[PDB]
Amino acid sequence: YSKLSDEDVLKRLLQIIKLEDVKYTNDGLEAIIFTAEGDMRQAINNLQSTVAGHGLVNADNVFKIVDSPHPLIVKKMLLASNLEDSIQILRTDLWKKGYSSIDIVTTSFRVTKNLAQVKESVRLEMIKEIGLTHMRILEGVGTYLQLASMLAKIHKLNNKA
Amino acid sequence: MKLKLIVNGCEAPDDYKLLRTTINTVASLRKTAILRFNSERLTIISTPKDTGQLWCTIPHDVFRLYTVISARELNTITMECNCDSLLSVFKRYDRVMNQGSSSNMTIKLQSPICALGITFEEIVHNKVIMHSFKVPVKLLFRAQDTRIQEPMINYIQLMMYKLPPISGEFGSAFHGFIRRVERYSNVNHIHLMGVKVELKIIVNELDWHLEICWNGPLDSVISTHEVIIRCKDWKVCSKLYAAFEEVVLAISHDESCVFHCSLDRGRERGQIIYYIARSKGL
Amino acid sequence: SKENLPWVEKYRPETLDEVYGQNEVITTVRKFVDEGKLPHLLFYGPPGTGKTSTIVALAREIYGKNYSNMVLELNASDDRGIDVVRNQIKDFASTRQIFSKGFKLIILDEADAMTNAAQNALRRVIERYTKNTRFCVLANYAHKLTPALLSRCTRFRFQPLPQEAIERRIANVLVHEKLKLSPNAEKALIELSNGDMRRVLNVLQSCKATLDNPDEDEISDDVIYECCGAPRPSDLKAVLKSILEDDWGTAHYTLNKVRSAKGLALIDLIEGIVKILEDYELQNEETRVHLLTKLADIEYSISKGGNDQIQGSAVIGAIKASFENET
Amino acid sequence: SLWVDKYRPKSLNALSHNEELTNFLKSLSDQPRDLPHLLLYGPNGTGKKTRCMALLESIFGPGVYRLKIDVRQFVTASNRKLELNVVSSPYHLEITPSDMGNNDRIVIQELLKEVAQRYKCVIINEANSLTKDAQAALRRTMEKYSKNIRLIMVCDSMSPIIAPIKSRCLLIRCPAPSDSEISTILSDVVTNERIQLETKDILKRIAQASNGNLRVSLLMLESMALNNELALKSSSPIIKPDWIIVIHKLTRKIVKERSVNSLIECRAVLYDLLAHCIPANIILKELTFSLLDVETLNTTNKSSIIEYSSVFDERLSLGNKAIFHLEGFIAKVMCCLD
Amino acid sequence: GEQWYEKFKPNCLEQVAIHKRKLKDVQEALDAMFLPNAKHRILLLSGPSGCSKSTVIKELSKILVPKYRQNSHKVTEFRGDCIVNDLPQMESFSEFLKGARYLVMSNLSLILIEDLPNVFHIDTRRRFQQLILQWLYSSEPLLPPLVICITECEIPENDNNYRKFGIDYTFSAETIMNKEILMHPRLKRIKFNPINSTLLKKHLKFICVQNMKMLKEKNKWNKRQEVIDYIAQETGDIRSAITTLQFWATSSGSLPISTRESTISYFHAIGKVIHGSHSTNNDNEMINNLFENSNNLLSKEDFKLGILENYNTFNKGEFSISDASSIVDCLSECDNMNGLPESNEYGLREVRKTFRNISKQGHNHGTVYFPREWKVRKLQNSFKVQAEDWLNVSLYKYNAVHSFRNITLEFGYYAPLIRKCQSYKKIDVVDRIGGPIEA
DNA sequence: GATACGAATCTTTTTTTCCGTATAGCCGTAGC
DNA sequence: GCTACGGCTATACGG
DNA sequence: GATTCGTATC
Ligand SMILES: Nc1ncnc2c1ncn2[C@@H]1O[C@H](COP(=O)(O)OP(=O)(O)OP(O)(O)=S)[C@@H](O)[C@H]1O
Ligand SMILES: Nc1ncnc2c1ncn2[C@@H]1O[C@H](COP(=O)(O)OP(=O)(O)OP(O)(O)=S)[C@@H](O)[C@H]1O
Ligand SMILES: Nc1ncnc2c1ncn2[C@@H]1O[C@H](COP(=O)(O)OP(=O)(O)O)[C@@H](O)[C@H]1O
Ligand SMILES: [Mg+2]
Ligand SMILES: [Mg+2]
Repeated sequence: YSKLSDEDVLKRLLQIIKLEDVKYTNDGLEAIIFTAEGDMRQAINNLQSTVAGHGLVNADNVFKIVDSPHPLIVKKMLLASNLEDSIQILRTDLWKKGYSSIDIVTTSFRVTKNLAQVKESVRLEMIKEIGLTHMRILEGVGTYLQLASMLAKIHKLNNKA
Repeated sequence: MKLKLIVNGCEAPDDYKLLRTTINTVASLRKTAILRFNSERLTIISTPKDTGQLWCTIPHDVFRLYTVISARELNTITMECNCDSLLSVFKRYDRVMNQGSSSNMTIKLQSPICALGITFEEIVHNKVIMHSFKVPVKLLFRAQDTRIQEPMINYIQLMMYKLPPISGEFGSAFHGFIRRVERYSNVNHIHLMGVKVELKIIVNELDWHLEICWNGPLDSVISTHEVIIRCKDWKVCSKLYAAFEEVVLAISHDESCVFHCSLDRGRERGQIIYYIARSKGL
Repeated sequence: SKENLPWVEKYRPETLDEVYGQNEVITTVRKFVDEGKLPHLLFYGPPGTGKTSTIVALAREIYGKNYSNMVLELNASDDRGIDVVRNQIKDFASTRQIFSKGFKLIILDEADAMTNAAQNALRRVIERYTKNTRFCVLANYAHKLTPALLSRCTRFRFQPLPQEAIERRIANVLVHEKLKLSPNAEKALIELSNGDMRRVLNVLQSCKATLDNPDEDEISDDVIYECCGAPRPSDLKAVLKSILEDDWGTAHYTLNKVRSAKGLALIDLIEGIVKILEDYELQNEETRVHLLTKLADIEYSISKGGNDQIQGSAVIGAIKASFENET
Repeated sequence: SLWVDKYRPKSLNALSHNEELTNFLKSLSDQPRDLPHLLLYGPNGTGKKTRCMALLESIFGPGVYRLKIDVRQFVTASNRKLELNVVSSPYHLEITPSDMGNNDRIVIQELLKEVAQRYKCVIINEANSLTKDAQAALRRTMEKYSKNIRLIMVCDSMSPIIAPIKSRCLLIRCPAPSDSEISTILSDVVTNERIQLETKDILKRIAQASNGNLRVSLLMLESMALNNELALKSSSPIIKPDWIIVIHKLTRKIVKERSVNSLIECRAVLYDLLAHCIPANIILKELTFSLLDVETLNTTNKSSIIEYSSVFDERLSLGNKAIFHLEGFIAKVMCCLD
Repeated sequence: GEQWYEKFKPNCLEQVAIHKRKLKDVQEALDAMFLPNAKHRILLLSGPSGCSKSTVIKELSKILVPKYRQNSHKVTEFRGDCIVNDLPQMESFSEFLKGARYLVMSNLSLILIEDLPNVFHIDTRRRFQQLILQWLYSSEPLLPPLVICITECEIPENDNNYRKFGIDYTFSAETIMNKEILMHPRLKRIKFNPINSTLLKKHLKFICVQNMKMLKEKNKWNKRQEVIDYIAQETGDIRSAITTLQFWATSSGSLPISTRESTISYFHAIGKVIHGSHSTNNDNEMINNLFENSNNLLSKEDFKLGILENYNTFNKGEFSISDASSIVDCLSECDNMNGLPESNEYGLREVRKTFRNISKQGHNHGTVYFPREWKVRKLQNSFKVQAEDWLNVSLYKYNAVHSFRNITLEFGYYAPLIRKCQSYKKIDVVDRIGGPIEA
């Protein structure tokens, strides 16, 4: 069984709206599909929560009740050009949002495993850096400084020396 | 290496009961047992080498015939046998008289690994039914026999308690006192108490305490004596106490516990000693 | 006997309106309760954000008096293996309601510590007996949960406590305990809290203990820093100025004097300097890398221990060498 | 038996190679009631164990050397039998983590709990072999049971000893003797048993070939004495351990040939050395120092060798399989020398 | 109505998908095992699933049992799910063996143990070991032939613990049988290989022409050839191939053809990491699929040791020392990560990148080998025993406590030399402990 | 006769849960 | 009618 | 996956 496409998820979702007769917005349905990430049960749960908490399903209410998938945020953080933007994204999207450092490290490892448009040497160097950071987090040092250093080393290896 | 013996349970009751009790004890303790056939006595040894050791002495006059000959010193034939086969043979032979008979049990050493030809007869009611058995045993070497010795007990702080005979008025009460700690399922250590006569069974744990005490009359043959031992050895002590009238308890302060059982055959007396190491320190 | 309790387990909210900070989650679960439909909730966030208090108050609000038999709470303190999940959870979420109708509530506190087989067995119980039972999962680490369990559970994110929630809770505590707090001490307390209410309550209790006579005495920032043993911002600024501008001998002397004045720890100074330097504007992007890397290994070495003076000299040298790239 | 224990000083006054350390030991043994836990650190073969035995004799009288060797059984968290040998003696206990690996915590725990129940001295040889958990138990065991037990552990390079244990002990240093003192001890030995001894220079050669090791020097003296038909010669060759010769040959091969096939041969040599139960840390140490005595290497090559040695011995300390770090160090040396 | 692999089962030896050499040396072994005095007591068959291991034994028993049987046809298969009232579970196999031992003269029947008893429980596994050990060492004058077929499959991860055993990782004959059973004079082992493309294509064509009307009705007859070739290329399992062909034929749409994925062997994975894999030029994708499909083998210290041992076989050792230094440095760095998945990923990626950068056409590689660390451990155990003997004799004839560290450093070589001259010129241990050190 | 194809070889010694056996306790019936 | 002992069963242990 | 030796087929 392959991952559900956006069109099939949209069709089933629209069937559920027509059966339940709730107000919706196309942008809200697009946001629900985007957050679901091919999971039909997650889409149904998010839609039900949005209807039961705010009523009309727009992008604003959906993004105010449910959060954007953190793998995409981590992928955006790792692919940043300069270190300042990556640091700002990491802070304001994972540290102020209440995401554990070990979760960030595991998500970074998964993203690097499934990261395209990068060289093999760069990919393995970032894997090694993420592994060292993972060891440091597991041993007890789970502060924001370790994640900042990991991002700094990743950018240093990206832009070479 | 010519070992042969004959046992008649009906002719001599007490020593046959002693032999049966020794076999039951060595079977309950652990699998396999050491049979040392010295020319003047038979010693049955159960050496686990913390767990206890049973050293029972059986004189040669117990059996009707005791031809023991070997090239070793004092005709010492040492053998290791599975207790379960010997226990089954003894149960069959006990049921032979229970159904009604007086036949003797002939045992011969028929061939290092050998076997004993324990054969006896049985008569149902005037029919002849020959019961033949062969228990596989191994022959312990002379040096290996020398590696097994009875552990000597120091008398610096060891104190004797003469437990009441079970045939007396206080015997049943003392047996109940001994088995009073066995009715607890979650017990693994019994911490004894003797101050200088009282015997106290104390089982102290995280959230429960036990203070079994003996208020009856006791004798010490002729100061605090505490030793904590496992519950399984106490079960063996209770079983030994029921089958022996003369029972002597020796307690060493934080060293060991000795359960001495003696059968007055007078004649050499048959004795059973169960050395028990402390499970842990006070 | 609530006066005989630590302040952390003294101000635990009893109703949903007593939980501050997570306004969105509270409003959503209240709308769920009023509508009569409650999905399989999943609470995620840093420690001290108010997940257990929120779910306990929600269960009390749903079942006012039948909380004992309508709620089954299991946490890491109890065994939650494959057998417990197979037997006890199924037996609880297999029988009918006693008389309260509604649904049965099962709370899995710290479900991230559960084994994978337990979660695999729990997912079918969740998706099978959902007609009369709803599950709530609380966890601080989402990577330790099965993706299917996250799929069948509605995720609620507990953000770190904002400023205003901390102010309101501190004001309530001050009113209850008849205590006074300076605005500077208030700012110091929120900064060290790091979005944690338990830290705020513990520091407030320690500060009340610090005062010789609790009443008629205000709690200043000096009291906070003396009780918790944290460096003052002025000390951090002076240390950074000495490291950045002065030479090696006087910078070392200043660091030693600052640390020995109050017995400050080097790791606290490192964290303060890291926080201050984040506000700095660096135009080289190599100074940032050098600072972050060198301070990270120094912090790690401090975590493993070693020579303290050597680590302080390492901090000074690392900062100086990193800022030599800005030329 | 061997000459090493034949001339081992049994008494405190019989120690004549440190002087100041002997006076300090006499100071400690003046009032044994206030004797704290002792930690002796110094070069291997110096005689720290001899000093400990002499101190114990100075405290408890002659009889400490009446060693009985016993067999003990231990059980870990799971069902397992640990046949640990105990060499106890009146008022003295000996524990060594050589035979036992990561299970070294429960054995010392049970032994110290049983012995701790005047005081009984416990000697722990090779205190660096503990895995930071037996140390965690030991710190509390000695902090709480200081009344009925005393701990005296000998070690070399006490860096892997945790800070709380070092804080809980008196730090005693045992420097290795000079070459003249080793020569004097050898002269006393050969006076006790005549060995001809044509020239006094060969005693100095033996002393210099041991790098301040009494045991190694005595073994060398006995080996030359037995091989040279109960005599000695000025031109007699210096005898060295077999693994030293193997490491020197490995160094020569590394210097001469630098290739992948030579790397595989070096790996085979390292595997043989590991199979001979020689610890990999000292293998790396000896290989590094044998590389530094090569006269065909410039200062940059030596600096690179020592830097790689530090990096790889740290990695081996923080590692699990020792062959990876040794192979990496040899390959780095080969890639630096070419 | 019936499954194709069941309704098209072979009726004779000619329809069994097996190599001619395999048929020959199984026939010879089985014929020799039916002799009155057979050198080989039992026959062990090992290989992947669906390799005609079970069926060829059946077709051989259809022609061998009726011939050697006395006068007064099939196998006696062990069935493990039989639960007898007065039979403990561990005693079921013992009772089966004791009952089947009475199949020698006028009751001759081959014994086929296709499904073994529960070997994932240690007690019954040891019972199985000591039960088949007694069969080989039995003093019985004649016994019925015994055939044991073991499917070599990798057991997937079930529970999280580092006490995983050989049976817990993979399900093979080496993990089930110990060294005594496998290296026995009266045991003959015939390992099996997956069915080749030729036999698979021939048998799929035979099955297709046996149902010609049903493929011609669904107009799939013209497209049957490419399907047969693709199925035979993908997998080597005859049962899986026949099931997939039946699924494709009974379908009425454009559903893509899929078959079961076979696990990658240890040396196969070593070659994939070192020399790369054909039809996949993306190293990232190959490494990701290798980690996703064979995580049990990759997440082991044996694999890193295998890479360290076999990385010099890329060009018989003919490559730059910088690449070797980089590989060994990366492996040493990975050894310090305490078995994290990132360590294995980084090590494999670095090795693959290093071997890809230097890869050139016309390269003549070498033969890989298993790591020798177990031999080193055995030698260390022997050294430990000899050092214990030395310390015992040194602590019994006299009082001298020497540390094992000193035994390995100096007393392992100096003390034998002392005991040599002392003895020849005139204690127990005279040879160097652990043998001499060579090169 | 050249080549694609196939076989043989390249190998090993803490924590949770589960499967089957051991064992003690209690009830039912034969015998004294 | 009461007690002993054999068979059935629930529980802890082991690997 | 690589090498080496042996067959069957084109
Ligand atoms: N939003 C809040 N409003 C009021 N008090 C709070 C709030 N969040 C936390 N607290 C206080 O902090 C204490 C601990 O918080 P809990 O909710 O019990 O633990 P938690 O937030 O679930 O963190 P973890 O992940 O379980 S360690 C509570 O008992 C309250 O006293
Ligand atoms: N021509 C054929 N050759 C071989 N097997 C065939 C053939 N046609 C059909 N089959 C079926 O394919 C299946 C192959 O099973 P086998 O390989 O004999 O069993 P196996 O070797 O034990 O595999 P496992 O390990 O049990 S899954 C059997 O069910 C056969 O009946
Ligand atoms: N003062 C001394 N005089 C003579 N020999 C000594 C002296 N000190 C030590 N030794 C010799 O050193 C040998 C062993 O030293 P040892 O105590 O094992 O050193 P370490 O404690 O460093 O391992 C002994 O055999 C002993 O003869
Ligand atoms: Mg909580
Ligand atoms: Mg089959």
